Amino acid sequence: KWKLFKKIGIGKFLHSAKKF
Repeated sequence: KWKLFKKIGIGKFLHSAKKF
């Protein structure tokens, strides 16, 4: 019920922020 599936990348955005 939000911009999750339309932007699941946000969840993986912190997995990418963990690489930097």
